[PDB]
Amino acid sequence: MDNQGVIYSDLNLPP
Amino acid sequence: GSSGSSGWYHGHMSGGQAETLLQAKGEPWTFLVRESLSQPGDFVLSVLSDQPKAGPGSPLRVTHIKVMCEGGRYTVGGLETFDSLTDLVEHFKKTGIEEASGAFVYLRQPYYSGPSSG
Repeated sequence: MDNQGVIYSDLNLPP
Repeated sequence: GSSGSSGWYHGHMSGGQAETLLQAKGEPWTFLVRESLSQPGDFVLSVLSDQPKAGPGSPLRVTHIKVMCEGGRYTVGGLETFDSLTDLVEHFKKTGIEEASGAFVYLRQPYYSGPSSG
């Protein structure tokens, strides 16, 4: 159990 | 004394890390610049949204947005660009970033590493 990473809140401009 | 203008650039730092430092600050709209991990000319703009995970007591949520780079300039999933983190962030500190989900991140004050009191 390790912190693989963190999600990145998508944006609007991008699809 | 000592001459040195420290901005909001931290540098070496990991995703899961920023979250801690930020959440710890307990300050809404707390943005902070940091150098990605072994990332090829890339950056990340972390911000502690004023929206709590659960309620009045939980660690504010952290918005992780990857800041791409185009020949020195920087952009965020957009066609626009900015001289540097300064021009980019600043322009966002007044407007704000929109998340596909439907949230608007605000940057009122950066995040400094070095308290005064003990």
